[PDB]
Amino acid sequence: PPLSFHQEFLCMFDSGNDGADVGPFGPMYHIVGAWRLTGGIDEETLREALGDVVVRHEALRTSLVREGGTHRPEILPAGPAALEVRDLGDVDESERVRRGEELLNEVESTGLSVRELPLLRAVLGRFDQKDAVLVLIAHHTAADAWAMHVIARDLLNLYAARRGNPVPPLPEPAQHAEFARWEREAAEAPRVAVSKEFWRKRLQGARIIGLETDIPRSAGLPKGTAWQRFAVRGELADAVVEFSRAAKCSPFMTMFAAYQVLLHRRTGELDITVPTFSGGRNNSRFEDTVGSFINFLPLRTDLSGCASFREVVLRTRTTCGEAFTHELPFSRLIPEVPELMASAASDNHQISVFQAVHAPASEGPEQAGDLTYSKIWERQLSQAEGSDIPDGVLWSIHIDPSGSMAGSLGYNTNRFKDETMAAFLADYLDVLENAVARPDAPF
Ligand SMILES: [Cl-]
Ligand code: NA
Ligand code: NA
Repeated sequence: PPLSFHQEFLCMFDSGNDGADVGPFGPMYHIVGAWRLTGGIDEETLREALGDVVVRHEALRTSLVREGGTHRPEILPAGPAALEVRDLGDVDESERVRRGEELLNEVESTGLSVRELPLLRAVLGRFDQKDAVLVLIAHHTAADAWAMHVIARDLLNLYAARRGNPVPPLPEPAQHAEFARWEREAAEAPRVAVSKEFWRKRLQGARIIGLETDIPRSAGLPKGTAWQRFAVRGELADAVVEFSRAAKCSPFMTMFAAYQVLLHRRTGELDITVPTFSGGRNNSRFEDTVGSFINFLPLRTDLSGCASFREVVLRTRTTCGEAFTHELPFSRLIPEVPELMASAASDNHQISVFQAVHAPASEGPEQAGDLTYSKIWERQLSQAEGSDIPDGVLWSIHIDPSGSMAGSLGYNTNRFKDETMAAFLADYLDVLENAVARPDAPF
């Protein structure tokens, strides 16, 4: 079982054995999610189901241990099924959403090693016999956002079946090891050489844009990542969706375009390269597969001579189109363009990423047997010390089918002050509002 291309990418951010258990192979590099559960719960059966879902998915039993400078995967037997339960209190609805968010944040501030099991934990916060919040946490080498959606679906299905309630069969999943194999076969395909030649040309002289940090790398402050949560207001959300529809661009392309406009205004640059993370799940064989598939994907757009926001969005659409056509695993692309990140490691800058969360489509509450479950996307509570960002700034946007959007802005507290990032976020929301309100005005 070799490291995936994604895991190779993470190695590029690994601080090494250095006295500090931090970064992507440390215990804070995890992903958390929360679901509101309506219906009665048998806790013992839910715990058994959690055991079931770890047996089901090898990625959730694949530890990563330091060996000879790198990390060796080893697929282990599932550990003991475990579930923590808390009595959050029989309180009124607004207090429930609030206590749910607090539980989510508290779990995110706890650690979860990759070096031994478990790689998935669960905390169930119950309000009363028929309302609860289920929080899952998984190491982010083992699961991405799409994987967390799969874990929750599988878990509640396996639970329902144990309870003897009607649910459809789960498909047999492909294991992540199978994907690790497949992606290396794909890397030898003839289109690869064609795509490499595309990227060498496209990214000639390109440098990912850096954000100036408040605190230099050399100050050596302890690693931490904070998160500021935001939501795109109904009015603004509706304007973004309508603009995008009419422009024949996705809402993500619009929000990415607005980010480019913001960086142009912040840095003066017109030649703008900003990475996103693609979903990395083009191959539908792996749609029921738990693992971390996402892929660092550089998007270079030339904003020079743009007459309007609309033209920025259209150029973005072009850039996105050719990026996905020629997409390559970043660990294989970067040696072809080896100076692309020269502002990642600089003493006074970090790179930022702007991503859409990739997760299967859902509109409304879902049901498994006698349980209804609804992903909690709207977060408002910021986090002083949460899921780790190895080295940079991350914008993470969830775009709801309903029209609504929930976002997070994460940054390393050893490099940025909260106020700087607060202003950055507020500047972005203002740019976005003005852009879709007057998209054909001079930019
Ligand atoms: Cl993710
Ligand atoms: Na662990
Ligand atoms: Na029943």
